[PDB]
Amino acid sequence: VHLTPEEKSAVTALWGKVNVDEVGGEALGRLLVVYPWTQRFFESFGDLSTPDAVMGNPKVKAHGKKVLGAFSDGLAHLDNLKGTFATLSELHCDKLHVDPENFRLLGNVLVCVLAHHFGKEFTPPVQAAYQKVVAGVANALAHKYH
Amino acid sequence: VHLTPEEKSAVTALWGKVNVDEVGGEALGRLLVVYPWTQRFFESFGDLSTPDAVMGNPKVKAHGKKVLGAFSDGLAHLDNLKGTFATLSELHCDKLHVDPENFRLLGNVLVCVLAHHFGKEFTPPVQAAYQKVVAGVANALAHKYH
Amino acid sequence: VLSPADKTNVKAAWGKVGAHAGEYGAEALERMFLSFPTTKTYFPHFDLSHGSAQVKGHGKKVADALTNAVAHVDDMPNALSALSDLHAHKLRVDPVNFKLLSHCLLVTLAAHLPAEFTPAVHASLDKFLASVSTVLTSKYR
Amino acid sequence: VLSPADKTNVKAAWGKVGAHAGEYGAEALERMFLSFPTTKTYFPHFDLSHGSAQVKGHGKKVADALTNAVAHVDDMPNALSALSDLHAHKLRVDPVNFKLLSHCLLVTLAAHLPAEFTPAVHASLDKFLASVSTVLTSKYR
Ligand code: HEM
Ligand code: HEM
Ligand code: HEM
Ligand code: HEM
Repeated sequence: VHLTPEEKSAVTALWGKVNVDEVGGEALGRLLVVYPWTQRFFESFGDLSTPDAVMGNPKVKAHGKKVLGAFSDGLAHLDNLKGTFATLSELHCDKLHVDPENFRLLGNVLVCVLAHHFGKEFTPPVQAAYQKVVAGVANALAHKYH
Repeated sequence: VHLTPEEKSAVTALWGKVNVDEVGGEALGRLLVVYPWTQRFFESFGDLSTPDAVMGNPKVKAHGKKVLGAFSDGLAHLDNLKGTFATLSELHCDKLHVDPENFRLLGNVLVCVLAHHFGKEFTPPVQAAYQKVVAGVANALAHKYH
Repeated sequence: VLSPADKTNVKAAWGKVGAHAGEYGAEALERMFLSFPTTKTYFPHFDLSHGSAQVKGHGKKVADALTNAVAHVDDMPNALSALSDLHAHKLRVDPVNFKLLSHCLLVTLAAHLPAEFTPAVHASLDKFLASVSTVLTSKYR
Repeated sequence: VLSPADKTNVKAAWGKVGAHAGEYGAEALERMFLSFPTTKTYFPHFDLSHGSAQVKGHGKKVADALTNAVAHVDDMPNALSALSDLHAHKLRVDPVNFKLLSHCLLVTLAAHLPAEFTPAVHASLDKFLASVSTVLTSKYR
């Protein structure tokens, strides 16, 4: 993606303060709570019956950490998101059968979580830079769908 | 856009049977009838009071010919849509203030019009090819928005 | 909101479909799988080859449900109750996908109803499909 | 459908917004204009710069409408009737845009109500803004 130097530094600066383990668990848990139909991909994860059940589920936290860790990797290759995510794109299509609209919902939940976590530091311009990044990432992951 | 050689020939072959002025007036009139909020840009056009009034309005028909003629010329540049539509993208954003969602609505209405005009000749694979083209044109027109 | 005029338009157009409803249902699905390949993510268990019995059978079930809704256009929520629960609790299809199938059903009807597919009927069918979609996703959360 | 717990959650969160509702409405608009530039096409007549009084004035109007919606959460269609007419027949904002503002309002709430923005509350607020959006676009066609 196309980020001005100011958008790149905003993104990078905030991400240095993110505990991926923690944010990953929160983001994935909130996705499953707010858009419960997304639970269709996690039948084997245990109890997802209540928000409390979802949020303290260890398989949720574990997966959340995997997903954001992979997401962090793309932050390092902002100029070549498609090439960075090609293998994972094919995996999610061919093996996992995940509708790419789910990538878009996660992108939005992530933004909400950064705002919740960082408060006032997550300014309108910072959000705008993150919105371009999450859209980029979602697009990179849906790229190899067929 | 990335169309296979097969897809390009399918698009070109049907297009050769199109009466541009006629389909243009039809597609624009149907947009204004099916999604009436799109009439917001056309208050200077006169009577848009009923489906009949819209479909019969000479200003609607004239604007439809202008829009589809541009579309038509773009079909010659399938490989460089962004370049072909750059100036029009700017115009639509900066002067006309047209939300690009309107381009997507018109693209779906155009596919329905072709289907209605061609019947059985508008097969599932020919539709797929046209879907790629209308999405490509919408994207090219939304490209310079800021 | 479907106006009375909308309901009249739908009933007329659907009536014309008549006996071809299941064949049209199948064609709309094939048109969706080809135009919007991401919708295939919900059918990994199906033979999606052209004319497969699975698609033909599913096409018929979709058509019958639409017939049911046209029949009970004044009380869709009750009419599609069961289908609403199934989609919300088991299938869990993202709401976006309903818009893609609706578009492909409109294209199919257009391709088969030259006389009946006027601007006003097109508007009415679009609204009807949007209403059905809204009822089917109403119990999601 | 807003369950009794949804209604409770919404009234509690909005309760805490309190006096800042106008400030948060302006902030949400600002977030929207920066994050989704196409939304600026509806305000060619505004100064969209940071701190613009026009955005602040509009933010207050939006937030007040939301306050009225929370107050009448059981009778939203009637409470928002004049606003539904306005948007459908004059402003004619494409329905897609409502999802973008709703998201920015959620981000604004998150950034200002750390304690109150729990996952359960986040879910109730998303449902509530979707219901407000449905009401506002109900008379479009
Ligand atoms: C930022 C977007 C995402 C990224 C970078 C991402 C990345 C990953 C990675 C790295 C894996 C592990 C593959 C392995 O080692 O087996 C994975 C698996 C998986 N992902 Fe994605 N993911 C994303 C979004 C999503 C979303 C939104 C969903 C569905 C709601 C999803 C569903 C799954 C599932 C079901 C698995 C397999 C878990 C298991 O093995 O049971 N992912 N993803
Ligand atoms: C395929 C998509 C479209 C193409 C290729 C297109 C093309 C054009 C062209 C060639 C012009 C004339 C520019 C000039 O004056 O030099 C124009 C003007 C305009 N277009 Fe678009 N257009 C498209 C879609 C739309 C849509 C969907 C709307 C609104 C619903 C719209 C609204 C307008 C308006 C209001 C004008 C100015 C008309 C005037 O001043 O008479 N266009 N467009
Ligand atoms: C107009 C909208 C729709 C209608 C009326 C509809 C109706 C139906 C019906 C009648 C069934 C069979 C129920 C049964 O056998 O008990 C069904 C199942 C199903 N539908 Fe929906 N549907 C619609 C939209 C969608 C969309 C958009 C998708 C995904 C893109 C979808 C995916 C499914 C799936 C995967 C099944 C189960 C198929 C099987 O395993 O047999 N549906 N639907
Ligand atoms: C929760 C969603 C929304 C609410 C509660 C809302 C509420 C309002 C209110 C209270 C007004 C002022 C009416 C008056 O002048 O009496 C208004 C006007 C307006 N709204 Fe909406 N609105 C919403 C969403 C949107 C969106 C998403 C857009 C476009 C992106 C939009 C565009 C406008 C415009 C252009 C005006 C006229 C502004 C002016 O010229 O003063 N609205 N809205």
